[PDB]
Amino acid sequence: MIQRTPKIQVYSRHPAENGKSNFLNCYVSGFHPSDIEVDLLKNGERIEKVEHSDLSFSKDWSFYLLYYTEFTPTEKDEYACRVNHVTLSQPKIVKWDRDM
Amino acid sequence: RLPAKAPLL
Amino acid sequence: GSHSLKYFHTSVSRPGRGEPRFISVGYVDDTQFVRFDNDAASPRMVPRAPWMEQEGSEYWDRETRSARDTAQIFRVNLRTLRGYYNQSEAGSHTLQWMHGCELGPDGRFLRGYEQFAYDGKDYLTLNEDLRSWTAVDTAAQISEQKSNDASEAEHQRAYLEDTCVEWLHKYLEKGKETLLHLEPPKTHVTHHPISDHEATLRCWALGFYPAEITLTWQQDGEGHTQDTELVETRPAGDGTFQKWAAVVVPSGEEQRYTCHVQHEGLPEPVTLRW
Repeated sequence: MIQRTPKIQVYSRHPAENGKSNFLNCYVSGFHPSDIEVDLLKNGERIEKVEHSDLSFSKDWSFYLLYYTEFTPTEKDEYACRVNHVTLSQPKIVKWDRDM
Repeated sequence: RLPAKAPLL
Repeated sequence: GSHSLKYFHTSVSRPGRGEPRFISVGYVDDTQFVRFDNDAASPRMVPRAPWMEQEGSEYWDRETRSARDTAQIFRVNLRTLRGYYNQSEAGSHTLQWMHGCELGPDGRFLRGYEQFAYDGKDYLTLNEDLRSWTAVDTAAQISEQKSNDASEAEHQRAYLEDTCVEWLHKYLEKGKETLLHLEPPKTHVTHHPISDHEATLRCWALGFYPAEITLTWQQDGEGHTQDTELVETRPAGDGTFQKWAAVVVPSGEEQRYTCHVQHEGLPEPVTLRW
């Protein structure tokens, strides 16, 4: 059996500015097996209305998914993602950087 | 469209 | 330009919770247009692109029956491979199937592919001639002999060379207003000083389709730069893609650095500075 650790990118659909609606994306890719736990966090708190794309995979058979939700970025608010996979020793947190 | 019949392994 | 019709099938056995989970998705180029998920009472094939919502019940009933039959076959295949490798029923395993056809610039058949994977590794591969298979071990050689018994390579070659090509033409016509539309990237450079002596220049490419793109930083108009941070191309969520490239430059010399963007939607490469 072959397993692969997931690659994670957190970003917005559009260039973020305060007070303007947007979409917060968590892109997970390159992982195997398909079972994966992805969460989106607002100040460490789990966001409820989160949707994701249909399961697909690349030529190397590693899967990828897009988790997303609608949000409005502000100055005080921190946004991150929690990713848990069988390959990880612990859940991985990736904060959202609006410059990335 | 999908293939009509999937192969058997 | 070339176009492709691709399907991706994933089957995952569930040790103590019933039948395996089965998911199938179809792509035209970089656009997903259908999905099937067997995690329902009577699962069905549904549209995932707006231009697919014009299909009548004849199409969706047929694709639903085909997808349901594939899920049953893969459940059988998962049981067979478990016996090949003498694996316990208490363990979860994954069977993957990918196939597709590509058209040439003239719109005719260019090539086709079909591939199986078990637990994340190649298992059985349809060779480039579409007339023979490649097995990874003695277990897959049994699958190969079974495939030979059924003339499976001929049946799949007929699908890839005829059925796949005919229906890709149908999909390209139905979704022509978006599938045949190149979207150029909207580009700009951001500046992030790291210290008094250095700063980061990040070259952005936003909202482009298809996903193939090249971002390169050039110094003094001379080829390549040494230390470029490149992120994998990522979906924006609206059908278009994103990417950026960053380089650390001495403060005051930022005018020496130029970002070059190559993309099918650009008649000529785009050059930008901060």
